[PDB]
Amino acid sequence: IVMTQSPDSLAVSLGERATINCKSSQSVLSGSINMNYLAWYQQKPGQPPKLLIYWASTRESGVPDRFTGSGSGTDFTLTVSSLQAEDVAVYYCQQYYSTPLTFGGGTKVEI
Amino acid sequence: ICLGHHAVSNGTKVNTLTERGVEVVNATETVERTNVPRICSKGKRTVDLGQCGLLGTITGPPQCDQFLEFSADLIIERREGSDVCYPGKFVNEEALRQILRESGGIDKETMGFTYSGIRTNGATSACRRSGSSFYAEMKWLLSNTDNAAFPQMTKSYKNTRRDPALIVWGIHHSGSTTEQTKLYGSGSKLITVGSSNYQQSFVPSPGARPQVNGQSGRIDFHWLILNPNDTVTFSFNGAFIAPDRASFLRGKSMGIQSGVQVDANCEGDCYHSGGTIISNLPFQNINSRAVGKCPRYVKQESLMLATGMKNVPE
Amino acid sequence: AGFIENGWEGLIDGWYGFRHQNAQGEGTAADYKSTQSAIDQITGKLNRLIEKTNQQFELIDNEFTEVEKQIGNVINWTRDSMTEVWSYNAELLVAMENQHTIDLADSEMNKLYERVRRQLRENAEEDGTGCFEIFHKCDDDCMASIRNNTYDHSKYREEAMQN
Amino acid sequence: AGFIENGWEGLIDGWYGFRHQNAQGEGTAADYKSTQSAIDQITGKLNRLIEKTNQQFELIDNEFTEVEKQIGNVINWTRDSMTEVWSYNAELLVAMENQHTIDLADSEMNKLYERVRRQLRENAEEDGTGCFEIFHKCDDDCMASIRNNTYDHSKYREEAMQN
Ligand SMILES: *[C@@H]1O[C@H](CO)[C@@H](O)[C@H](O)[C@H]1NC(C)=O
Ligand SMILES: *[C@@H]1O[C@H](CO)[C@@H](O)[C@H](O)[C@H]1NC(C)=O
Ligand SMILES: *[C@@H]1O[C@H](CO)[C@@H](O)[C@H](O)[C@H]1NC(C)=O
Ligand SMILES: *[C@@H]1O[C@H](CO)[C@@H](O)[C@H](O)[C@H]1NC(C)=O
Repeated sequence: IVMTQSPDSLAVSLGERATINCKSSQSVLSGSINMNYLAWYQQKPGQPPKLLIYWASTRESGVPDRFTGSGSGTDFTLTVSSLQAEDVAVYYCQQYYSTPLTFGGGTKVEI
Repeated sequence: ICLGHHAVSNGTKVNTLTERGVEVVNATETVERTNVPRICSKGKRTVDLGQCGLLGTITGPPQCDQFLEFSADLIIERREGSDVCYPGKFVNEEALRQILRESGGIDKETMGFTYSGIRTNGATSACRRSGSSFYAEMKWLLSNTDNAAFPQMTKSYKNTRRDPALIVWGIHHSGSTTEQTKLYGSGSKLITVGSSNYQQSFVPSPGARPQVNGQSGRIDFHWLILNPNDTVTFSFNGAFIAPDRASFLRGKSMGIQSGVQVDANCEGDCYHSGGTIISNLPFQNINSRAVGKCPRYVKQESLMLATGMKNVPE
Repeated sequence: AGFIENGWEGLIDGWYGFRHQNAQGEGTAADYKSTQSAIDQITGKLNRLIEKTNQQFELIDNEFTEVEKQIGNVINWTRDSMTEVWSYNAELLVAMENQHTIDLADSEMNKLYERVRRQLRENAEEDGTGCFEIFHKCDDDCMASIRNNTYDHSKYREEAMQN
Repeated sequence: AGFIENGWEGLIDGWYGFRHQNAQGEGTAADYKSTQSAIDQITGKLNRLIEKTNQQFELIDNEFTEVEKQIGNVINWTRDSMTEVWSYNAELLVAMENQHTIDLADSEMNKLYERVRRQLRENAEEDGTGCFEIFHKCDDDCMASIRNNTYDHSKYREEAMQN
């Protein structure tokens, strides 16, 4: 299983839509749970990559509401409604339906 | 000329206001008797709980490992499905079951309940995977190492989400007072649970019980619903089963309690213990407890709606 | 369908038909308008009846772990009363719609009968068994003209008044 | 209302009426007895239908502070089942009384039609379009006598049998 990602760093300003796309070689959905296994991580420079959302739709406690994850069988999306200086990081989509965990290629966001 | 109508040798006997059992040239079914003995529900998300119980997905016995934070528009319960590994019972059980059946699956969001001065890795021989263990999201809060005073602890969790959280916890009534002192220490333990709409409190009551699942003590599994921007406070002196992850609703589902295997071969609408009632007919005589948008129950075995005329043989 | 001795068995395509037994021979044809109207009305009644419910019901009672006995009997009694009133409504509706279907068949039948009366001023009259005694002879043309609802009576009046 | 090609649009005051097309000219009149009976029957049906109920229900569920979830869901399910049965009964009642009012209008038309044919033994006959072909000449007195149910057919038989 290979984990692709979106195009390279986006030259987006503050307070606008930010879209990151993730695509999978296989299907990471269901398993009699219908819960589409996919994690999203943001990584600040010099800080460990803290998780954003888990199973691509469950927003974590310690993250803002602006991070919205849209999921499907193969395609996945992170959308940011109003990006600011606290959201600059590099983003990874990780599959964990199958045992060889492959992270995403990294999607840096640029102000 | 001679003017007349049509008739057949073998028609159908139908019920009528004036006479009962009148002979008609053709008639149609009204009450649906044909039952599909399968939960065929294609086009809808479906989880088959199996050996797992609906409440167990909230609390996490070993049989409910697979469906701990599921998400589906059709929740299927089984009679073999058990809700607990360690023996116990949920208070206000059917209210929680009906909340779970209309949840669209559940999510688990961590409480951040750090604990100092106590041992939190509860271990029971009944709730077994690789040794003496406990539930998925429950910490059985024991003493430090042996008989010792459990410190009075106040832990507050604030539901910062925009949806009402489903808070759950447990109360351990030991098999004896000596066992209660072994696990939590001496003294009369008293636990209060405070919220804006929840003020119920209680005292654990050690005592001898029949050996259910190889254990004597029982866990009363209490629960509440937290509104958005609301905090719950657990003030426990001892004998507590603290939650780890608060449960959160997802959306709208429709939960069934069936006993047949699941497939995806029908655009089914309502389901019951006997299977699925696929029909456009207005009435059915299969099960009185079918839930969903489908034909409705009647007492008559079979109703004949007259489609043709009053035929008379030639 | 009351004054008729029996219904025809050879009438297959149409619900309401016609027989001639004239000098040309014997023929059994089928009317189209009356049976089309009757089937349209009855199929519309069925399509009104054949309709799955929109209202969504959830599980209120647990089959495996029995609920508290007082609220359990309350649920059982409410469901039993609803089942009884639904069985009542179903049998009442089935009885009265079978009655209305039989009455609609009779109404279409004697509507065709009375329109055949209206098409035949005095060239024909009833026998009481559902047959019309034609007082003129045609080579199976006026048979279809009665059937096609394109019958002219004024040209057949002069030879049927004196008989 | 079956054999009529189309209902009249110029008739306003009543429900059932008459057209003249006689030698005096063309005129439209309105019958009074049949429309009075039809409106009386339909208004009685409305009066027995348009009635606020005597039974006075009480507030069983709380809108502001939600009641206990088990008994609350029992109340919700009972109210949903009663809503479904009341909606079904309302559709049933509306459909069957609309059918009965349509059949009542058809039967009032039929009763007026048969009473007009009963008034005029052989002086007039139907054509199939809802009209009557008068076989005698009379300047609006005979026709108003037909409307007034005072028609004396005995003095018109001699000139209508030969025609
Ligand atoms: C008789 O009614 C049934 C409805 O159950 C229908 O399927 C069938 O086509 C009908 N047959 C005829 C000859 O009308
Ligand atoms: C609770 O807090 C959230 C965000 O902190 C806020 O949007 C919400 O209005 C608060 N609740 C009330 C009742 O004010
Ligand atoms: C309620 O009715 C169901 C059948 O629909 C039956 O199985 C159950 O035993 C009944 N409950 C009681 C308490 O009798
Ligand atoms: C019961 O129905 C009312 C409206 O009829 C609705 O507002 C309420 O939420 C329902 N209760 C439950 C528990 O769904």
